[PDB]
Amino acid sequence: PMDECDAKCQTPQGAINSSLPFQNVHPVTIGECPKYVRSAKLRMVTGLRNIPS
Amino acid sequence: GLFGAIAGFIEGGWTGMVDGWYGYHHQNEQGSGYAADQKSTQNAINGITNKVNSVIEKMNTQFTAVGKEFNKLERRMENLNKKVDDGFLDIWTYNAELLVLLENERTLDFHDSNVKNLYEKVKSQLKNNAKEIGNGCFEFYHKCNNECMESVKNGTYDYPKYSEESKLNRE
Amino acid sequence: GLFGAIAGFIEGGWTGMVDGWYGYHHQNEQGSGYAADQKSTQNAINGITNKVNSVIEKMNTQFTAVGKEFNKLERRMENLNKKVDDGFLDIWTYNAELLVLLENERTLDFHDSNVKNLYEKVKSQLKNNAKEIGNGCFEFYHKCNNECMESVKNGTYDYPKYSEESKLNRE
Amino acid sequence: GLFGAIAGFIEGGWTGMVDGWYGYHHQNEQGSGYAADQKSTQNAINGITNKVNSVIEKMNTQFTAVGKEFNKLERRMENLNKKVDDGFLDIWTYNAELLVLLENERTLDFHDSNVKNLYEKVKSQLKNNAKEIGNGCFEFYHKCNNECMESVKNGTYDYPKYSEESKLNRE
Amino acid sequence: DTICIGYHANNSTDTVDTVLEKNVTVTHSVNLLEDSHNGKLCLLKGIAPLQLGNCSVAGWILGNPECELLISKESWSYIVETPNPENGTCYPGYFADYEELREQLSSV
Ligand SMILES: *[C@@H]1O[C@H](CO)[C@@H](O)[C@H](O)[C@H]1NC(C)=O
Ligand SMILES: *[C@@H]1O[C@H](CO)[C@@H](O)[C@H](O)[C@H]1NC(C)=O
Ligand SMILES: *[C@@H]1O[C@H](CO)[C@@H](O)[C@H](O)[C@H]1NC(C)=O
Repeated sequence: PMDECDAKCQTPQGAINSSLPFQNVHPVTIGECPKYVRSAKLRMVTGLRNIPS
Repeated sequence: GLFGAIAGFIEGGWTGMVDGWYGYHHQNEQGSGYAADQKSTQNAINGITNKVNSVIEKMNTQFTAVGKEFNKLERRMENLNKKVDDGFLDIWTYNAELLVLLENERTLDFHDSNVKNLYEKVKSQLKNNAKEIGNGCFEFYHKCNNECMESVKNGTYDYPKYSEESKLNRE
Repeated sequence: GLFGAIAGFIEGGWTGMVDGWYGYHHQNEQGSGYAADQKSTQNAINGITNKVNSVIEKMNTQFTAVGKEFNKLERRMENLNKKVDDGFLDIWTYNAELLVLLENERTLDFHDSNVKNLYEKVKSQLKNNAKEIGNGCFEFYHKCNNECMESVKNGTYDYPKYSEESKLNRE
Repeated sequence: GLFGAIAGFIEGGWTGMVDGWYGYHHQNEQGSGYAADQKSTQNAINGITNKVNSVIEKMNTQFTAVGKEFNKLERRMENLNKKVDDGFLDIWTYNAELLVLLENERTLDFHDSNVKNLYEKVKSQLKNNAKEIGNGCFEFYHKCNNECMESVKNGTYDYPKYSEESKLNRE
Repeated sequence: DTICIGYHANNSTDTVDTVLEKNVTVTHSVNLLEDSHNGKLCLLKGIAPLQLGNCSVAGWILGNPECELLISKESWSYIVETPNPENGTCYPGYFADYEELREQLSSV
């Protein structure tokens, strides 16, 4: 459906509101979009190994 | 990691330290507690922040690209169009996942070295005025009050000043 | 590597050690021989196995793809089809070779650190009850029987227990 | 880097050393000056040269490739041709920049370790005949003439030979 | 009296993968992959899409009688077509270079 919203990226499944480098929503897009990958997750560590003691 | 500090010489981290990543814990007659090493922590943060942003910022925006219609006698071109999309997807997926794995391993070694280097900084300051014990701790052979603890943390410990006391306490 | 153990402080490896990658050699009045450090070796194996499998498992299967026929008036499309195949081949060849070279270098540093860390573990256990000599060896200043050798290898060496004997033997 | 030698234990480099990358500075009664460690420097050079050449040599030559003309009813094919070129450009730009950044970081760690290892080599030679001071220097407890300085640099220092003198000078 | 060196720990379950280990809990992490969308068709930088409803591009551009609502639609940011449009070439025939026309109108 169309609605009263705005985005910089639109896929056939709905609009994307994000600044991340990759997406796994859909390969066909219009606008300024994250790059499509088949990855389930791309999580990078910034902190420490979380082992307390 | 390859330096051996994280869950190595240090048994584990401190849930009681909340002002940074790397730091110190102390105990003396005037009190005890945790405090972060702000210089070490901030440098670690800046390095990592630049690394994360490099991975993201060096990526170009995906510009509008949609599939294309082909008629029933254009199957060879439809299949070429698909081949191009599948090839690019395979390249970017492989690279994105492998890059993240390689960088996550390096980040953990980065942190492992930074805490180990902090440990060595103190060992070099204290010399014979303290002994190494497990869990990354230095047990002093002389009374070390709050002014002393700040001096050791700041890299300004006046080693010979405490040498007579430690020689006697060492037996 | 960058830690300096392989053909560094250790002159070279042991062809007489067959039960692992990292380990110990000992000699005392009750005998001599080689034995692997199973904990160190197995952790090294698991790390490497995961690395090799990651490189392979993250790769997708090459799915059927064949060339396409074009007629004599379709040379522009034939050349586009070829360009796509050559471009993908060039990308994957460059990445495959460079990835392997980068990872082989890291694997050798991984191993160089693991043996160096084993060396330091013992140095920290023995303290003043043994001296460092070349080839990665610790020469004891006290009699160290088979029970002692197992204790040192296991990280349970009772340092002060042997301190009177070593003080006398050290002159 | 992660070893902590460059602008770490060493305050900064020597503009007075011109025959290599890594080296020594000395002072004794017979003179003073700088000299490079040719073995350490040449190995560092060979490693880096191979790394740079690997990045360049593993790249294939860009072979003739030009754009293609399309007529006004071939826009779908023109857009496919463009998509292929933009995709390849994006892949190679991302990889080229990221590879260089990752390798520049590793090169600096390579160098940081090499100078630190040189420092440790001397520490192991001198043992109790010299003390560690800041800026990566060893202050001798015995007279060390030019023959001694060459012996230390070459890894042939006869430690016990100077032990009586240093025991007395150490008080 | 003692001074100890250590590092921070918390209650985080953020988990990352590495090349040597497959499930590493960390104190802080960054998500580089976006997996959500809002389920809606939005304006792009203030400009609404052209909704063709039940009309195909051929139906629209030819003036199919049932596509009258698309006559006044002078401008748009993108074109949205239903998966199986029903109102196209109401009088049957071949539409020459249709795919090519769609490719060119999509840029208008
Ligand atoms: C950690 O504890 C704080 C309260 O001190 C809470 O707000 C936060 O959500 C908790 N985080 C996790 C991951 O449980
Ligand atoms: C890692 O955790 C996921 C759940 O997030 C689980 O499915 C997977 O089996 C775990 N794996 C390994 C290989 O340790
Ligand atoms: C589009 O199709 C639906 C389902 O058959 C119908 O209810 C609707 O009236 C049709 N459209 C228009 C735009 O009149």
